[PDB]
Amino acid sequence: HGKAGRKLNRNSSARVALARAQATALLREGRIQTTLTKAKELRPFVEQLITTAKGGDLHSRRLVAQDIHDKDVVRKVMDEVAPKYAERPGGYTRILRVGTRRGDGVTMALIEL
Amino acid sequence: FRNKKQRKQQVKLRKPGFAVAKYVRMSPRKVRLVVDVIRGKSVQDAEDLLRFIPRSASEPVAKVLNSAKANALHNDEMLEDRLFVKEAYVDAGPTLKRLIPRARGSANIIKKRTSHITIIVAEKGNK
Amino acid sequence: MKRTYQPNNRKRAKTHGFRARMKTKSGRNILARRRAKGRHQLTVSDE
Amino acid sequence: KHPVPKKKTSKSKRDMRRSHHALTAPNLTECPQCHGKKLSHHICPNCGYYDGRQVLA
Amino acid sequence: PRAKTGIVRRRRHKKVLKRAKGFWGSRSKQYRNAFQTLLNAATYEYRDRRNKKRDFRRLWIQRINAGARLHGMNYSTFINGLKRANIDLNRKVLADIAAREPEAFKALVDASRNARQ
RNA sequence: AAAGGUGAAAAGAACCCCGGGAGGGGAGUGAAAGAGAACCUGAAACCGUGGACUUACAAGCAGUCAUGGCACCUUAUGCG
RNA sequence: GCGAGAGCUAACUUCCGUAGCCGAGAGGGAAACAACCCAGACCAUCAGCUAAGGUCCCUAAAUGAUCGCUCAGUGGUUAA
RNA sequence: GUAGGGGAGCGUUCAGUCCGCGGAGAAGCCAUACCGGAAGGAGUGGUGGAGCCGACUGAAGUGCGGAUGCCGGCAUGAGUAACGAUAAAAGAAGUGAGAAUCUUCUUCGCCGUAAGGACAAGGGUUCCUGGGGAAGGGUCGUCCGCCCAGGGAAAGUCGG
Ligand SMILES: [Mg+2]
Ligand SMILES: [Mg+2]
Ligand SMILES: [Mg+2]
Ligand SMILES: [Mg+2]
Ligand SMILES: [Mg+2]
Ligand SMILES: [Mg+2]
Ligand SMILES: [Mg+2]
Ligand SMILES: [Mg+2]
Ligand SMILES: [Mg+2]
Ligand SMILES: [Mg+2]
Ligand SMILES: [Mg+2]
Ligand SMILES: [Mg+2]
Ligand SMILES: [Mg+2]
Ligand SMILES: [Mg+2]
Ligand SMILES: [Mg+2]
Ligand SMILES: [Mg+2]
Ligand SMILES: [Mg+2]
Ligand SMILES: [Mg+2]
Ligand SMILES: [Mg+2]
Ligand SMILES: [Mg+2]
Ligand SMILES: [Mg+2]
Ligand SMILES: [Mg+2]
Ligand SMILES: [Mg+2]
Ligand SMILES: [Mg+2]
Ligand SMILES: [Mg+2]
Ligand SMILES: [Mg+2]
Ligand SMILES: [Mg+2]
Ligand SMILES: [Mg+2]
Ligand SMILES: [Mg+2]
Ligand SMILES: [Mg+2]
Ligand SMILES: [Mg+2]
Ligand SMILES: [Mg+2]
Ligand SMILES: [Mg+2]
Ligand SMILES: [Mg+2]
Repeated sequence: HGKAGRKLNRNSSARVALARAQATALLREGRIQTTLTKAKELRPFVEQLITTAKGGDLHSRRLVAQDIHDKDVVRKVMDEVAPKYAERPGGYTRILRVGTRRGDGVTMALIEL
Repeated sequence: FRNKKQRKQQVKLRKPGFAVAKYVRMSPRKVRLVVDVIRGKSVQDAEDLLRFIPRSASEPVAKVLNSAKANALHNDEMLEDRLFVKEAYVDAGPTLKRLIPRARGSANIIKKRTSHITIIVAEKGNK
Repeated sequence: MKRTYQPNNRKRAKTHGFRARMKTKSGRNILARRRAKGRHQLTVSDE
Repeated sequence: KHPVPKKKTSKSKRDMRRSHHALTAPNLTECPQCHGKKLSHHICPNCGYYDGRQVLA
Repeated sequence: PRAKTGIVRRRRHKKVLKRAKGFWGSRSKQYRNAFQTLLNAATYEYRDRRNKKRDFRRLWIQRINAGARLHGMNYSTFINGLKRANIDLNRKVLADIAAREPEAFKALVDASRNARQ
């Protein structure tokens, strides 16, 4: 069955609107607390977005401008963070499994830079 | 002794290691499910296991294990670093019945079971 | 769909009330034959 | 349509059904720093220690 | 004056439920199934009294048949030559002799055969 | 419609303990708290903890009746 | 079962007659089986003889005795 | 031995009467291997807390497994089905004993002749402030249209 991704019991338009707001904050604040899954969903998409931003050219900034809608944040990853990330080939994120919770009873996680 | 009345006069009941969650809003069988892991285990163990059992009835159950340990150490002058779960069980409370409407005209008695959760702590030594 | 009971204050009272229930013989009769059964609820006037 | 059960079931079977519902016990360990108890591969919840510190005390 | 059951029924009932033990499921615990189970149990008691009288007789028999055959005799022939020499032994006893008392059974055999020919 | 009962008397439980609580464990009152306010007895169905003897090649109205095993000994060491 | 009628010398058929049985009948036998063959259970017995029906093992009791038949598994399902 | 007729009795209450017991403990309940031909009835042990056994006689709402019986309780089905529109949610911040659900923030998604706004009929304090969390909430709740307390409604011209 070589397929690949998560449907995360949302549609497909949703799926995107999510990992775009989630990338938006992970970039907006170094780490986030969120479901372990939705995290292992947010890892390689933020990561790839790092590799777009890591480039300088105006293009890369409109390329980012598509997924990450807020200027301040764009500007942050473009100007501030991505450059900082120069000499490192990958692994711009990491994942931590905390524990449970009351209502849903689901495992939980911190995903950080 | 002679009379039952005389025994009543003389002795009094002391409850060693025992405490009771009365009238707790949770179904017996559920809560038993947590509690089946506590039983007969190093009482602190029970405090730990009950931090990582992810069921809802973890917490009222733990609450009653501190009560027991409490009552066992204080009220009964026991030995913390050798205290354990001699007994553990739960039985039914007065179950809490209310109506739910259903398809067409029909109705329904839906029962919100209560629980009498109860643990007895004790001293465990081999010789 | 739409239901039997669509309240109407003026209807309610002009239909079941007390001036109404006394206006007729069989309503006097309803009255005292209620009173005897110790109704607090004498009449929709008493709502 | 509308299948129901034929006969009331016994205490005996019924409790043979339950034969598995038995909860599995969190397999736990003690957490090199703060010293409460951590779940393997997760953060030791008291201090916040995965190897240095993360979530805070 | 009115007279509730008050007590009597619980009495009757317990009587049954105390007869009623060892019984598997509901049988040992609910009245109706209990008393019931016991109706049939009645049937089985009566018949099986006379019955065991049969069964034991069978048992004694097969043991004797054995005995006879252990030398060269048939049951029927042994027992018949033990009717012939008039040796009016119960057969329960004959089993006993046969299985717990060897050389005695031996002699009783030699006897039956003698009286047979 | 279903609805009744602490105690002799409120002497209705100051006060310490685990908990936000609920609830309980002491204490103290009482004769008794084996009456503590879900407060007289507390049957049965029904749910559980512990213990004895048992049960994973077996076919069953669940009993009967015969024998062996194991266990127990207050109308009870034999007809158990 | 024996007598007859209606039937198709069909029926777990129906309508009379007649004997027994079940109904209101347990017990043994016919594998199983209200009716059939033996037989009418006042209780007890770890006592004996028989009935119908049986006696290689299941399953009590002669793998009996002598004069034979069939070789077809007839026995263990029908006819011109 | 079925329908049926006959014979002798067991238990329940109320009643007359006698024997008589009971806070060193009544009835009722619980256990058991004793007795009687049976309905039944005794011994002892544990319960209970204030009434009761026995004999004789009288009178009955006088003995329940059934009636798809009536009332009530608790089981099965089952930790199953479902949690009430497929308009959709994320991260941070805060509070608390406890938060996926309550309060801020920044976004996202849906309605937009409505899923906005104003009336009438009906409802009746559901409005506002401060508080609470048993139960109502289809989960959770620190929250609420639920609980508590206190406030709020003003007409010569609107409406009668
Ligand atoms: Mg889902
Ligand atoms: Mg779309
Ligand atoms: Mg005292
Ligand atoms: Mg409706
Ligand atoms: Mg015989
Ligand atoms: Mg308290
Ligand atoms: Mg057991
Ligand atoms: Mg085999
Ligand atoms: Mg086996
Ligand atoms: Mg006919
Ligand atoms: Mg008849
Ligand atoms: Mg017969
Ligand atoms: Mg027969
Ligand atoms: Mg037979
Ligand atoms: Mg027949
Ligand atoms: Mg013969
Ligand atoms: Mg044989
Ligand atoms: Mg009297
Ligand atoms: Mg009385
Ligand atoms: Mg009934
Ligand atoms: Mg039916
Ligand atoms: Mg499941
Ligand atoms: Mg199912
Ligand atoms: Mg399923
Ligand atoms: Mg489902
Ligand atoms: Mg919904
Ligand atoms: Mg959804
Ligand atoms: Mg802020
Ligand atoms: Mg805080
Ligand atoms: Mg929500
Ligand atoms: Mg509107
Ligand atoms: Mg409000
Ligand atoms: Mg709730
Ligand atoms: Mg608060």
